[PDB]
Amino acid sequence: MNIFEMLRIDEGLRLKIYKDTEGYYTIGIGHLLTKSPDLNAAKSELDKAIGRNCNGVITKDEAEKLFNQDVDAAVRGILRNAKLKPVYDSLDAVRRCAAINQVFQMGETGVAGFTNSLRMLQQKRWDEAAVNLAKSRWYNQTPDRAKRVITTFRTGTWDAYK
Ligand SMILES: Cc1ccc(Cl)cc1O
Repeated sequence: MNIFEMLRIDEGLRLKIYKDTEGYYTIGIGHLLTKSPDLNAAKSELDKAIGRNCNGVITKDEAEKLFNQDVDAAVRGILRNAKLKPVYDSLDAVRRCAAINQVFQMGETGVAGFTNSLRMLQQKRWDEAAVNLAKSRWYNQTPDRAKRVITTFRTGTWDAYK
């Protein structure tokens, strides 16, 4: 297991524009195109991201290319964030994957609501952190995925991903 395999499980792979769990146009392995309800705006974002006229469809290679860009940018964002970097750098590599996963899903603005969880994770109070993480819109809206990510934070193992 690694961050790519982990996010591939959690996000799936779809080659045509679809709506994510929040109703937002998306493609590939959880590549958000836009929060706009306008499908045309989404198609324009897709063409911009791929560099050709896609008419709402991409190939697996193209999906994986966006995925690599998206995972990388997520990590680099964490490292630039004064609130996130110290927590991230305190963690072992398996737990760092859980961190990347959560940021990939909800963005840094999403993880801003997790200040108390962050503190417990930095303190390595793993069961306490796991309890606090589940007290969230995140958990309630995507409980099966959040359970997997939280187990990863709690144990530092890949048990939740088989
Ligand atoms: C919970 C959590 C901790 C540390 C980082 Cl870097 C991200 C997270 O989404």
